[PDB]
Amino acid sequence: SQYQVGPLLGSGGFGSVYSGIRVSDNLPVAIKHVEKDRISDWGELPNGTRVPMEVVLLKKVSSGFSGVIRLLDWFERPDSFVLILERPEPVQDLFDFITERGALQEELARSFFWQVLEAVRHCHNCGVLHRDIKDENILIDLNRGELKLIDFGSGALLKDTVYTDFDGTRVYSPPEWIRYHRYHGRSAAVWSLGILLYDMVCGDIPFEHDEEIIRGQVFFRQRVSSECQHLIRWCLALRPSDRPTFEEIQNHPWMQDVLLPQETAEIHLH
Ligand SMILES: COc1ccc2c(c1CN1CCNCC1)O/C(=C\c1c[nH]c3cccnc13)C2=O
Repeated sequence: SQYQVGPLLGSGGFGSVYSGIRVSDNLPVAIKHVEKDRISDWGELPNGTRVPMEVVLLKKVSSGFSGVIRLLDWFERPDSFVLILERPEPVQDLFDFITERGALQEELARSFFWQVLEAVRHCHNCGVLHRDIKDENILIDLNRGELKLIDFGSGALLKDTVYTDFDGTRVYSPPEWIRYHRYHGRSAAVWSLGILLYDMVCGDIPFEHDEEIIRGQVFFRQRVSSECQHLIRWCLALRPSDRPTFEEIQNHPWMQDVLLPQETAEIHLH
């Protein structure tokens, strides 16, 4: 009764997400219902309370401002958890944005990719690994030109040792996962970021099948500058240790002179 429930925004086997309004101040929110039977990965609060890892991860990153969706509150029900999340308005996810506009001008792709990089750096700094970076999980605040990372439902605490579990998106998953069901956090993130950048500048992902992912041969179907092509192929290095660090990505020549978010909005969104 504390929130006015609006239309369904999306759903899966994990659960369902509704547009909503906080009654007290009319704040736009998203109301995410997570089925207890579909969680798999349980976390624990400091106070000791088994919650979805998603709640743990969001609290670790929901602190000050960033390009990460804020968790405003959460509730437990007999068979589910309910998460109350920030909702920008107007908003569009990157998948829909690219679907409508096609391949993005590199100046726009640079701005978006830079903001995603800053958001992911914030997560890793907070000890959080997202594990499902992709266009569908990136919201665009259309008025402000600001991007926000969503859905930490496949995430994990960041660690320096190998991960053997994965339930993110396969076509964004690295060849070492496909081949050996093993990956390390940062290098796997960088791979998905390579897929994402290709998606931005070409208007579709580079690989569809397992065999393409493990071959790692990148074909460009759109005109893309040599510098951008280089960064993409670097992020998509077959050997994980050959991939760039976040610092190397942001220091790449293609990444220089990024637009401010409001400039990005004024030029590309308005
Ligand atoms: C299958 O649909 C899902 C799954 C997980 C999440 C989710 C949605 C709904 N749509 C999100 C964009 N891509 C299409 C699906 O939304 C989330 C968080 C949100 C926080 N504020 C928002 C505002 C507008 C939409 N979503 C959110 C999620 O974790």
